[PDB]
Amino acid sequence: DANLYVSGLPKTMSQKEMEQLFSQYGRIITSRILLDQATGVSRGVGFIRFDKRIEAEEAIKGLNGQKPLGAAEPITVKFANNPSQ
Repeated sequence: DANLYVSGLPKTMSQKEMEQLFSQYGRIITSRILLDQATGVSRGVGFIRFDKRIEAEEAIKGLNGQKPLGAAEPITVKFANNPSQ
């Protein structure tokens, strides 16, 4: 599977806003930003499932930003270990 896990996103991170950012890297399959504050929890992260793992790898490099000790403010699009993989 070629899923993605970009955490440390701003509140302006929209689901489709994340789909156009990774869509330009390669036709994405299913994308969405995990961040809720009413019926779940405020995640702030955003996953991205590319069709091929090479599309999520080459992109994870052209998008990933950085993450200091307080990893949470900056961006970090790293493969999602996925708790069900």
